[PDB]
Amino acid sequence: RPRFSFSIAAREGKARTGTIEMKRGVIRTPAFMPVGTAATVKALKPETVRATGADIILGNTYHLMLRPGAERIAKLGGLHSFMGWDRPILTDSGGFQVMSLSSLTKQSEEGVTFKSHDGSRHMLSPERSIEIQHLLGSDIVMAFDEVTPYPATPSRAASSMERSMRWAKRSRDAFDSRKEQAENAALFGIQQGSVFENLRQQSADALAEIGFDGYAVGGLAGGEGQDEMFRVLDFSVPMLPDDKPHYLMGVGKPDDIVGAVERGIDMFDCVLPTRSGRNGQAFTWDGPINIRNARFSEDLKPLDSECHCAVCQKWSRAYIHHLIRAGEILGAMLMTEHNIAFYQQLMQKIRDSISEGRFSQFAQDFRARYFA
Amino acid sequence: RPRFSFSIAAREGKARTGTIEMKRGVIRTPAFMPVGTAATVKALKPETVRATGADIILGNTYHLMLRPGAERIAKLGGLHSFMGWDRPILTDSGGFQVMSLSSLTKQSEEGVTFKSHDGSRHMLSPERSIEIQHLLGSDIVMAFDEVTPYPATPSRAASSMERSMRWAKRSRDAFDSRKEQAENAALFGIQQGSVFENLRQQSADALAEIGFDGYAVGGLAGGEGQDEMFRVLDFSVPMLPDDKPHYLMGVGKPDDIVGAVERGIDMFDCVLPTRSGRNGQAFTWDGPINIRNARFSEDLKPLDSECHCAVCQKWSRAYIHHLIRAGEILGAMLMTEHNIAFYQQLMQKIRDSISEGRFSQFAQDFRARYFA
Ligand SMILES: [Zn+2]
Ligand SMILES: [Zn+2]
Repeated sequence: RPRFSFSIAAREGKARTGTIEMKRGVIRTPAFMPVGTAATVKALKPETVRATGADIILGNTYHLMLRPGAERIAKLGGLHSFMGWDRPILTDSGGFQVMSLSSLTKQSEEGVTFKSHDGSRHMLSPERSIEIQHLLGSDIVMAFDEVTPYPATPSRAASSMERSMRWAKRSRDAFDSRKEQAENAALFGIQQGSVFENLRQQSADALAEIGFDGYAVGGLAGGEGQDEMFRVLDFSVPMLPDDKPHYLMGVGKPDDIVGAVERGIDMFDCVLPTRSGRNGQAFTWDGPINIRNARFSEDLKPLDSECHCAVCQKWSRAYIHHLIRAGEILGAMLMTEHNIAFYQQLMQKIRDSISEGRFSQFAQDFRARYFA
Repeated sequence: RPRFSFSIAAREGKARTGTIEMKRGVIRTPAFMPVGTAATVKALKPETVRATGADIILGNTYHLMLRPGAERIAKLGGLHSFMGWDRPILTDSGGFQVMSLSSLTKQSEEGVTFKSHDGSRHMLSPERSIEIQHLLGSDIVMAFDEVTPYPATPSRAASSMERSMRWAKRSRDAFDSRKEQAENAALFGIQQGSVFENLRQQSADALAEIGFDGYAVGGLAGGEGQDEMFRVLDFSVPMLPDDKPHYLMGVGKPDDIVGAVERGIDMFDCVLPTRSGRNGQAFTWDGPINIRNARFSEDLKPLDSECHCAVCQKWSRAYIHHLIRAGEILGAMLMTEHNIAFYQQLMQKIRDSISEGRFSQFAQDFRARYFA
């Protein structure tokens, strides 16, 4: 396999299905990436993550740089070796969690300094973020950008997008200057601009001029609501280069994924299925359920009637109800495995339906049942 | 397979190795039984418990009767079906945890009434305990006894042992009157008498007159220290019928197990490897380690150099150190799997060494290294 190659096998409207080939493996798109925080997908061995159908996982740079430390992970042989996942890993830049979780935050054109949420002092910059992602041994490296809050005024969205594009060029140059990283990993840029079409366009043009292996739509899933998110995707995704993957960062709920694929998105991540699995929320084709509800206490059916996962093969709603109510670790294990398996089955249905030219019908059928 | 048959294949001094055959499976002795509290061996799927080598698990009646409830479990098809473990299960009587965890405790010759640790009111008696164990679908049912605290005066140890023997007869009669239980499960009696040889003898004689499928040594591992425990086993175990299994309740540390087998014990349980696994304590042939210690932060070796478990095949001390320090669920999963696998490897070495007439040498070699 090559360092990076994205092939599109089939299309339907704006939707695409295909493959990303990388040295560590093939990624089927559209793809869902389970989130590994601190070098673990919560409550799952890597073999179980793979058994659910995942081709790639996401690792959080911020958490890793705090515990166990990026230099330490590099000394120990890299993130893949450390956690026992040998397939591709996409790392985020660390910037988002600096803003959402850290304490200091002195921001500047150079980057950000901050206090860990033991109050030790740390720094991130385009250069240091790219370096940390190298030390982790990331396969897909995210450019370091500045968070644009929602809502944002046009002036502030513009200023922040402009800074992010300067940081995208610095990220590109840092990545390219490190021969081992340039030859073995891929680099994605992040489109900014809040909800403003003109700023989204300027951002896409700047990122395409620099040139990346893939393009994320940043700044969404931050409070805006689905209608607004879809409205922004409607004009934003077509601005990105068609022949590279489009990654919607932090999305999301099953219905958000379906609509985003309808709008040209190829890659997804979110904590939702893992975090909400822990935590009683289980996804089903008839919509989510909360397994803690008393109505499930004697329900012998599996979490979902059709799901092919090992949890649905082997245990009842009644048992999982009991485990989650009792605070048992096995409850978190089982809920997380089922929810990430459900997400992968959703992605497989999306891929097959695009391949077969019946994705619009699938989306309609999916929604009719999920919201019945 | 029969309802119950204990065969002794080989002996060395007081030590024995053999098999218990029951309808749901064969148990190799000496046996270690991982403890399932509330219908789960903490942080492990039943398939993983089996992969470590366990032939039988213990279920805690007290916890089960509170959550999810014994009648509910029976409605749902029994404990085996509910939790997904199809091999034998030994249930305790519930009495111990009434004393250690519950709030009310009004004790009488009839039994005990108590408040749950939501303050709902419950009762246990020989008859109700046997009934609850039936409703759970237990394969090995423990007679309901009275807890003798350590230390105990001779008068109080005698009074309590005498009550326990009256309750042993009531347990026997309750079990025998329920045809389905009598035909499919086994019943063990519990020897009492604190540290007093004469009381231990009276207790053994009373239990043998009633007649049980197996005999537990109760009332130890309660604060007495290893020398005293071994001193009591020295005279107590030979009092029990030789041709039935001898079960030392609540023991214990690897060295306690080796010495107890030297003294004629065939069956063991304890929370130690699971609870202490969570929790940073890992067993090794060179003695226990605490994986949280900073000295392990960059240690690429497995938990134990010889252990054949999947954790030692796949992950380093450094990774598990990180997970436990970070409070990650996967840390509990990995530590628990390794510790229960270590216990099963200990039992296998004990069985093979007795079978080969070299158990005394094994015990000496084991101690020399474990305490080096
Ligand atoms: Zn499932
Ligand atoms: Zn091991």
